[PDB]
Amino acid sequence: RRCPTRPEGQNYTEGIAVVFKENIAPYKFKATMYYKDVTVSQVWFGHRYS
Amino acid sequence: QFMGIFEDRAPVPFEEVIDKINAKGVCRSTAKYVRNNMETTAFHRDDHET
Repeated sequence: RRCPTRPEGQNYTEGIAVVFKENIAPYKFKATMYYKDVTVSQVWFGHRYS
Repeated sequence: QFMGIFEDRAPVPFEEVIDKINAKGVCRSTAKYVRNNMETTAFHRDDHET
């Protein structure tokens, strides 16, 4: 009987790759906060205590 | 009408945690503590210490 031989075989293209995934990290940068704590305190001065 | 409600959290001193709360199970009715670089005292119901 005429039986088949080995299959053709996969043809592979050698190369280089870079794999990117979805970006989930927030964009980060340096900021500066300028503000003023304004604290106004009302004190009642008793006989022996405040 | 309420014109203002000053709510604060004062610490219980060491000499009150051990001598009053841990020993007798009671707590003083006066809160004497340091806030905003000042000795401040509060009396419950504006009454005597109990």
